[PDB]
Amino acid sequence: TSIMAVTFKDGVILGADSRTTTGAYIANRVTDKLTRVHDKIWCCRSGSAADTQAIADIVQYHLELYTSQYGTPSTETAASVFKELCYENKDNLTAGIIVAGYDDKNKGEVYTIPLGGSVHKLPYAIAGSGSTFIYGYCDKNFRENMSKEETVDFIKHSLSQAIKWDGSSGGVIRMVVLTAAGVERLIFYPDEYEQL
Amino acid sequence: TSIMAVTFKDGVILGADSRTTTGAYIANRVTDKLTRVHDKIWCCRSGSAADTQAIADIVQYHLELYTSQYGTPSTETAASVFKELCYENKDNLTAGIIVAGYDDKNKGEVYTIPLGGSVHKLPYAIAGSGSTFIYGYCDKNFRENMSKEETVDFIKHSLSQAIKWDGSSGGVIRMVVLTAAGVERLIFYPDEYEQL
Amino acid sequence: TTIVGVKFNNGVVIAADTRSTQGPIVADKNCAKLHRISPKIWCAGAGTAADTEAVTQLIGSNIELHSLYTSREPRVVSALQMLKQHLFKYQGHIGAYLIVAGVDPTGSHLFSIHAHGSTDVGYYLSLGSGSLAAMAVLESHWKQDLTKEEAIKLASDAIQAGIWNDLGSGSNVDVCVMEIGKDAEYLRNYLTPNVREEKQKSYKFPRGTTAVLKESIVNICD
Amino acid sequence: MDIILGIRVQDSVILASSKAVTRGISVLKDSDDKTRQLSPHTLMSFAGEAGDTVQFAEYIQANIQLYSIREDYELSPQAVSSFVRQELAKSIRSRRPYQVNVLIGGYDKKKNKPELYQIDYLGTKVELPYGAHGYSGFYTFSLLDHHYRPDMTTEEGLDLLKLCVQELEKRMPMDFKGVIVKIVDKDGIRQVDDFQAQ
Amino acid sequence: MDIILGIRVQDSVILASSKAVTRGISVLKDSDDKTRQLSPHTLMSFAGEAGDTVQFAEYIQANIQLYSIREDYELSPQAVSSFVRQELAKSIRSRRPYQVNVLIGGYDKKKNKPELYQIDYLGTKVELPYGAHGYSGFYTFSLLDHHYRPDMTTEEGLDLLKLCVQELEKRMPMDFKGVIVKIVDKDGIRQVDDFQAQ
Amino acid sequence: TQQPIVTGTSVISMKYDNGVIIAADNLGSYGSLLRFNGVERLIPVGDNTVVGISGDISDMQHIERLLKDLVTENAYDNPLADAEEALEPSYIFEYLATVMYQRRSKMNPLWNAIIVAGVQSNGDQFLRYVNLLGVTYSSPTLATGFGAHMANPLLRKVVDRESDIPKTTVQVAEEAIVNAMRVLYYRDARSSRNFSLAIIDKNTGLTFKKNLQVENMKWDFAKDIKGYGTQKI
Amino acid sequence: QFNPYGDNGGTILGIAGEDFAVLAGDTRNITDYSINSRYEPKVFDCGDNIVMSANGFAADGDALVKRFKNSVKWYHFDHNDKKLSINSAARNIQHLLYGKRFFPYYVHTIIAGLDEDGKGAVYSFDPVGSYEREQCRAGGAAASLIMPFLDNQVNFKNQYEPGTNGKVKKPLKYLSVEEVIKLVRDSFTSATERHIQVGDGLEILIVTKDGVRKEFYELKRD
Amino acid sequence: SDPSSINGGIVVAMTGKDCVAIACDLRLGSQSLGVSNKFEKIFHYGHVFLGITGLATDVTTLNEMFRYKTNLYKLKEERAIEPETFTQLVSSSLYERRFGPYFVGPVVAGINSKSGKPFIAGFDLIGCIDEAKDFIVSGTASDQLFGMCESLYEPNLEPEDLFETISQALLNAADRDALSGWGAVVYIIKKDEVVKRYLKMRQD
Amino acid sequence: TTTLAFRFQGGIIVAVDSRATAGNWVASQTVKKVIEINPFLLGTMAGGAADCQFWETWLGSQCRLHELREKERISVAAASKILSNLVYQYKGAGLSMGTMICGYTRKEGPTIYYVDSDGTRLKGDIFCVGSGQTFAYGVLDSNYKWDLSVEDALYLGKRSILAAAHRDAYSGGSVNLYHVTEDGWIYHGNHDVGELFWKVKEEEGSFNNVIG
Amino acid sequence: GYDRALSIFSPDGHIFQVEYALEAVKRGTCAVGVKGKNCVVLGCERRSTLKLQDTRITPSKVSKIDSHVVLSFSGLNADSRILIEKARVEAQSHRLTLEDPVTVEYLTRYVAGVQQRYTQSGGVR
Ligand SMILES: *[C@@](O)([C@H](Cc1ccccc1)NC(C)=O)[C@@]1(C)CO1
Repeated sequence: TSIMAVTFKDGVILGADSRTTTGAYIANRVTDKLTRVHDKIWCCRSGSAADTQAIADIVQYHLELYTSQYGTPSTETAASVFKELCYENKDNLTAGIIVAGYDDKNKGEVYTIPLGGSVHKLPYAIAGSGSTFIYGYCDKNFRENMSKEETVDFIKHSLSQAIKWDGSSGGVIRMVVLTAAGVERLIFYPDEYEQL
Repeated sequence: TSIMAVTFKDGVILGADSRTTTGAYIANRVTDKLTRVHDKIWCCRSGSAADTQAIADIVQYHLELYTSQYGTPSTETAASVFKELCYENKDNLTAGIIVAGYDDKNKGEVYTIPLGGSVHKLPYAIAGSGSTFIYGYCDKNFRENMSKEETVDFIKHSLSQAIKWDGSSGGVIRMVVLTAAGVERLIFYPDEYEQL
Repeated sequence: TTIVGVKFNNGVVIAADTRSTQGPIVADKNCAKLHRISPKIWCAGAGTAADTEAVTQLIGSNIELHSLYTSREPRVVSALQMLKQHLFKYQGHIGAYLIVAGVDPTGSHLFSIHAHGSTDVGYYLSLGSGSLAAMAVLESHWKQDLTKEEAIKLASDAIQAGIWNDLGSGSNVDVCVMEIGKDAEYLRNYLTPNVREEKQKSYKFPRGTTAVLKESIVNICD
Repeated sequence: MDIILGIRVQDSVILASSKAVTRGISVLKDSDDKTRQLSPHTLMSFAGEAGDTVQFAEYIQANIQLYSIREDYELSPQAVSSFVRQELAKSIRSRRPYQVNVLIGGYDKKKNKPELYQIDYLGTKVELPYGAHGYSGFYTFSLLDHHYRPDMTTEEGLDLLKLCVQELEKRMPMDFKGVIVKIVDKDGIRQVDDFQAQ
Repeated sequence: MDIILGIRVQDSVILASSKAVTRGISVLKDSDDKTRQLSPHTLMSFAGEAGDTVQFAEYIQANIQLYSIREDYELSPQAVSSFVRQELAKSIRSRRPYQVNVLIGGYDKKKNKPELYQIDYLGTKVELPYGAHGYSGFYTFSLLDHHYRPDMTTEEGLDLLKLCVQELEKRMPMDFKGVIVKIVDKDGIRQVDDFQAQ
Repeated sequence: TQQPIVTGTSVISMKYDNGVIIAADNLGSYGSLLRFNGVERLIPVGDNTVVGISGDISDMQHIERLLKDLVTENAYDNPLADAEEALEPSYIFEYLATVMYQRRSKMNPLWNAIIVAGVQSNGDQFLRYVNLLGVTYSSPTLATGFGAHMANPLLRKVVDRESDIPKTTVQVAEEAIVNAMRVLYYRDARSSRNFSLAIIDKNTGLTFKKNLQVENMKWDFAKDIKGYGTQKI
Repeated sequence: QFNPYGDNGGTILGIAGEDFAVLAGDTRNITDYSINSRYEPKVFDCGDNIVMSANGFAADGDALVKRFKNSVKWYHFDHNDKKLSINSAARNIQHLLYGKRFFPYYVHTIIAGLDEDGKGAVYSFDPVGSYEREQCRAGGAAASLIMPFLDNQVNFKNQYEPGTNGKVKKPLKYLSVEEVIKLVRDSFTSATERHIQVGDGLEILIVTKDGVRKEFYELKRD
Repeated sequence: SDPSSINGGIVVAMTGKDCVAIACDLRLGSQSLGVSNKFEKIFHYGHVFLGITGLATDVTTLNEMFRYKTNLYKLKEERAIEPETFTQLVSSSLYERRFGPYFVGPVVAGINSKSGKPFIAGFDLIGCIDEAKDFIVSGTASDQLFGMCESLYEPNLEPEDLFETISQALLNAADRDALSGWGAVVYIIKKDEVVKRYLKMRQD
Repeated sequence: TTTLAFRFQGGIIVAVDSRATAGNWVASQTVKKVIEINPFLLGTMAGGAADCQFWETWLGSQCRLHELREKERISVAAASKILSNLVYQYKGAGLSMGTMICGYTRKEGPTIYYVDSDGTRLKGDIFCVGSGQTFAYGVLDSNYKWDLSVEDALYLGKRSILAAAHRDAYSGGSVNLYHVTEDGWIYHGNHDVGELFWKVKEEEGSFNNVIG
Repeated sequence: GYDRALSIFSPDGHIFQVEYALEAVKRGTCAVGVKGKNCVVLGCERRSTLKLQDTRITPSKVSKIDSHVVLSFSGLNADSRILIEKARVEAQSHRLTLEDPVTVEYLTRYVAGVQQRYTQSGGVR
């Protein structure tokens, strides 16, 4: 698994690979790890597929109930709901979730939630088994307030290296762009990112 | 541990950190992991300190006996002696050794020897616990036939990132340059590489 | 156990505490942890006390035989190489953690050896249970180009940090100074900051307190 | 384990139970009666876990006596054995099971026929002409398979158990300190006080 | 474990050893002689591991008899017991140790005094007025500490062992099928055939 | 029963003549990986107390939330919330000490080692330790994890007993803390160069210092060290 | 797996006189080989002329003392300010300890004071509840070192009158408050010499009909 | 499980004014069961005395080994073994079995025949020399003995006074140990004579 | 720990030792091992000291509550079963106790009940519980008669403890004697084993092997 | 759920529900008991409102609590069975724990105790 989310000038872009494995066998090579919990709040999922799906469904339920009563929730609010479930049920859950959303006031925000269930607000975050191989690359190449063109290139080059070295990662690079204009889906195939 | 050896235009440069740990305590912060086995043949050491020291001492013995009878050994010959000890005693050894040497005919050569005891001839090789974090950076930044200035910068930037993320790595960056001119010792302090 | 080694401008100095323990109970309150490999090469032991004593005397015996065979003064690198290869062969089963230091025709040297056979070289080193307390002082007060008297003070302060802070260490401080052109001076009980205070009562029993059943004279003479 | 033997003859049921109570290294008692009277014509012998063995026996005794007062009627040996089986069957899947093996020795007054039932701690009931729990059967069954007849008198049944005990006293390593022998027939339950040298 | 008892009186050493051999679930023999004659005036009883117990005893027997032929002389009970102890001491640190506990019962012809030695499988020798191996001592020692005198006759010693066996036959859970009793004095080694009802 | 995932290393502290000094580095370790660098491990409660936590970061954030709720709860129906009935360092510690011991008694502990530093209303210095076991103790110097082994020996050289407290000034006490942080960066593999430092004084109040770095490091002697025994070059 | 228990070391001592009672204990708190505190109170005055100390796991020790002090407080509320007698306190602590029989307080608690006759009383407790009134009791790390010494010096065990051939024992002439303090101080200095978890300082709480008095003495800091 | 806690027993040594003392209990046991009240743990080879605790089979073996070695020593050297030299002989003999050790706690006591110096020494199971000027303790009641000796002992005690010190240290330590007791014996070593005294104690 | 209680003509003799041990460490030599349930009933203590001390004192509370309820003296059978049923509720939890409950009622006469932590309840004439129980049985079985006098029966219980205290490493300290009559128990002093051994050795002739 | 206070005090100091429960006893068939020197005899009358009963199977007025204790009653026949059942259980529970059958005084104390409990519990009559 290789997942990341990067804040930029116009908002935030979430990136992920499409490989889910049972041992050394790839059960799904076209997995969508970028899950929507609210209109302009998304999440990246790593660890247990069953756990991360169950958490995201409960969060989506909580944010839907929040919207009916109090209106559009903030990215911090969504990250808090994710944290509450991950921290309180830490003994039974194996989930590494990146929470990223767009706000009109707060722009783009990224919150990472590791295994223990802590919250960390960051300019960008990398998670999953494949993220270990790109800690050096991402730290040297990340800049604040990048353009949409540059941020896509940053995530594309980072995940391509993550896929190259990690056996658990692979398939296609999926991207979700969160800006004021709306939500944009992006996909990049092996024939493109492997030769970068 | 963060060790690497890179071949270039004029020869080969070996690089290492200076941290050896017993758990979470740094027993030595000024360790020399770049060990000489012959005049222009050196090795990088990772894993068990007691094992790698014992192997290198036996290799230095074998290559000294080789030189007395047959003259200056090749880098491939030195890598073969390292492998013979590592492969045949694989159950009792924990050693990750990078072998790099200079020849007048073969120029610069790098041979990596992982835990199992196999030999792999590479343009450059990274090993140790800290190497995992720089697989992405090294693959994207490495070029063939770089100058001395470029290769020193490549190793300096790579090991700085390796030290930054890995707790087992740290201290000073040690470098040994192997060319036709001779053997050159280089050292880089925390005040320099941390702010790269 | 707290053992240290400090390099100075014209030699090397080693120091140790004098507490030997069997678990939480102190067996010896004044034991010698500074051992002698050869006249000018001294060793400080930590870990298994029987292992450190025997490995010093074995290599020390072989060093003496080597010195007489080669007609040369013993070298620190020789004692180091023989100790590490012996400890490596037994794969750490011989629990000997040593700081070996000395002077020879090639100069002054300071090394530390672990039970598995790994060796480290530095200007200041510490091993044992009070190693972290000693290293803390060493990392704070050490400077390059120390004088003889400064090295004694630094090493002794590092050992004291082991005495006061570490439970595995206590009692006295033993120091051994090794200078390039002079004889090595072994200073047994260099500092005694842990003198037992006088007892509140004398427990001398009046003669005839213990009941005796039978009394006889033992024959020594054959 | 203790010796628990049972035999059903023509007109009675005979139960033989060992007198020894062994705890660790010492024999604490050599006159222990490992049986309880559930009703005037029904007797149950027991062996197993140190505490469970008597607690279960007295629990069943209390329940049967509660029924005897409520209905002013004595339950048939079959009805009693089925009640004991269900209690052991419920126990086997509880938090802490009763590790008790039982033999039901009763005389049906309505049928005018003796009946012997064998139930283990799991709740395995079986109607048998002769029964034993634990290692007791390993020594005795071959003697019972050989000599037993359905038309045997009470005196003949006592002679066969004597031969069964003699085999146990010879081949089995444990000293069970002899046995208490009780007869269950139409007249009720009586104890054979002369089995030590019969 | 098997019953191994020893007592040294005024003029003789008396050894009492159990007759039972138990393997798993059955008593295979009730007349086993758990003793070997090492020399005319020295006897050794034994108990422990199934195979080791006899193999060790016959090995010691062969060595003492070899010495007796070579020197035309009988070794003192002390010299024999020291030899046995060293063999068990060598065995305890070997690949597979002899799990055998022994009692040396001998009469020194030179000293004209009986001697009893107790050595376990580890190689722990001790000269005793009375000795036992395994659990045997737990039941017997209190009776021996109470009644024993150094000037006791052979008849008095047999009465005390009878009391010791009666306590074993009452409190100990295992049936050891009685004991074989042997006397070691100045005239040699004899067996008391009448101990079943002495 | 649990295990620590994201961890914080040593928290070291000492008391001087007019108050207390507490410090902790800004690292959030993920096993051997030095993952997070923007982690504040010193939590100021009011203007008279600073709480330093080491160990599990998710549990630290829970404690951080509990301390914010305590401030809110104390201000409820309390007109003297910023005066006489303000939260004392002794009240804050005892609450946490009760929670820490209750959690270990339920076999579900908060995987932390906590030092509560502050100055009482009467001017007295407060410095007490509490961990995942619920063990509580006070000392002139207090340190968690690697600090207990390395920083304590150095800090006890300045203040060995209770009589040394009024003899130690702010400048000398802070110098000892900064030096201890340097030593911890030398020998602790799970340490960071960037750290925070807090001073609670009975006269000048609470002084919180952020983004402090370890300076004046000795590394020059490394160039002279080559090989592991016999190697000369 | 998480271990709910720990060892904080230390040693406590309680000796009952004719009309007085003392409860001493070292002020050293430890973890493994490190010193947590050189001065951490362990013997507490709980009111009603009763002193208490629970040595072992400090968290369990603090909880038990805290819960007993609260039990004394409620004893005044429920029973019209009646003084809790030393035997009543002892039985109360048993139920406090046995209440956690299957998850015990890992402590050796000792209480000292005066009975309803004005005589000195010391009660020693098992971690799970078992208690007995004793003449003198040492509890904790160095308990096995102090107790044999107390049998010899307080109870005069193995001591006989000189010249009686061990037929007449040394008479039980009981000690004054000055003599007991001497034995307490000598017990702890001997404990500091031979046990690594004992030292730093000694605090003795003396209980008489007047009240509770406190005395402090320095111990070796190694 | 622990080979040094199967048999039980204790040995204590002390120095005095121109004299040394060595003492032991007489108990031999098998766990809870008491076996013998005559198992002496002090042995002598010439003027050098040796007390051995731990596993009783090794106690007997080492006694026979050191008698074997001191007899050969005396034939070759034409003189009796010395306390300082015998201490080294014990140390080297124990370390010879480093990875298969004798489960013992040896104690050397004696006076040098040439210098007149009182000498005592202690060893672990693998042969570490514990050379203390005051006292050496060993056995199942080592903690009890350490507490007794640290309190009762004072330097330069006369042979008659040292006897009282060592006897009370042994007896009160043995009474606090289940595996020690069943009689006791004390040796008073001097340059010219050695006095052996059996002590009256509890028999439980 | 050695505890015995036998049934005879003059009532019941209860004899116990007083040693407490944790491993090889002797914790105490003067520990009470007989719980005085009430002026009429007694209970021995073996195994876990806290389990025996707590529940047998709790038994005294239940016996007192019975006598207030029924206005009649509680029988030994009823008293023993209170503890037995309670222990059985805790079966498997980890309680460690082996006790004899002794009393002399008009309805039963002299009565001994053996109750242990496993839940075993046995009525009998002779019982010994503890690590030195086997040594006590030897002296007891060989000298026991029903027609024993109070003086001789007190000595036999005292002698049985001495034999066990001598041989068993865990048994020792002192001997506590009790004589139970219908009107209640009578305490017969504390007898130090250290002093008792030499006294018995000389007067009886026993313990020949021990030198004194 | 239902805990309505049915048995309560009145201004004059009577519990009417207990008072009217005695009126149900006054309606029930007469039951008499006399004790001699060595025996006790219980006698009860039978109703004559409807006469076509099967005397074999019809529940008798005198019920055995144990082998030695008997119980006769006056009032509601349905309410008595509850008291008889609980007394029979208590009789067996007493034999189980005390190892001795109940005394008549104890069995009476239990039955009267059950009756008293129903006079001050919510939701019961
Ligand atoms: C015996 O069984 C003891 C001690 C004890 C003291 C008080 C009441 C009952 C028992 N119990 C334990 C736990 O072992 C002996 C002395 C053998 O230990």
